[PDB]
Amino acid sequence: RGSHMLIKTLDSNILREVGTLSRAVNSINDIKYKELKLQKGQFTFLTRICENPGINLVELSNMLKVDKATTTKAIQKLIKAGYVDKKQDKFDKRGYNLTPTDKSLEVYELIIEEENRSIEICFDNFTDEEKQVVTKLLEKMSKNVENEWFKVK
Amino acid sequence: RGSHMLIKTLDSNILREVGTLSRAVNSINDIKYKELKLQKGQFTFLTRICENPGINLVELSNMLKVDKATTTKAIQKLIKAGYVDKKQDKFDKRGYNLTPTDKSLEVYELIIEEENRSIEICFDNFTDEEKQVVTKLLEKMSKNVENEWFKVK
Repeated sequence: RGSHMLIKTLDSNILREVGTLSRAVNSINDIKYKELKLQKGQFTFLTRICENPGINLVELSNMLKVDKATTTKAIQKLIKAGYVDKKQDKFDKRGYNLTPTDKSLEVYELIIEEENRSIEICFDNFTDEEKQVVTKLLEKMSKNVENEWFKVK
Repeated sequence: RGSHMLIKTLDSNILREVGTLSRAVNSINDIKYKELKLQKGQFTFLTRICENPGINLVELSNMLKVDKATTTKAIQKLIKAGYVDKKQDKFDKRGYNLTPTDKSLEVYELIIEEENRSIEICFDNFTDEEKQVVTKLLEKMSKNVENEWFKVK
């Protein structure tokens, strides 16, 4: 702490704000999901598996915009914790299909409840028009960075 | 892959979009910063240290909206890689002040260049008015989730 000033060399604050928002939501999700052992992004992988049963690790990486190594490590942990089953694919011998276990089906509703609670917090004091606007413009930002990720990966 | 439908139980797509955008930018930053050994958020901690020399681990955690354990692990790695020096604080015996090393001062400009390049990608095809709007509304979202993080942490 001291006397501060704006950073003149950074063209925009937009990614700092996106990092702040993202670290904050994940730090808070780390509190809620510690007891369930779903902290550090685990709940993210789980929801996608529940929403798309049979998805494979490659598809799951592409959906989440991370590399396969990240996905592999997270899937191993979720299997060990009994949230996911993997089965070798019938047609590609080194693919796996991911499926949710009976356990994770109860948690799924819990997770979605939590997401809607975080969503409500994000939108505190938003008008409906602001909601729509920011929703749409984030989509546009998202698609730009998606495109780049497919080129660069 | 198959035939899909919208998830009716999720009040909004906004945090999915924020996760997509954030994972994508970090996955891309993991490519650019692999050679410098600044992947997995390391470059984030480093920039804050360069921008605020003398900052301590507690302040740095609060600025980045993560818990102190995360910060400690990242700082240890950055010291080991020679990007940061830590010194015990004169007045709180178990605080440390973080400072950038000579090495990291060259990288800092590189990192900021990269951030401006990512920013440009995010804003591809944006009008000036859209830029301002999304910038402002993300700030508002950010502040809501900040508040909650201070309550819950």
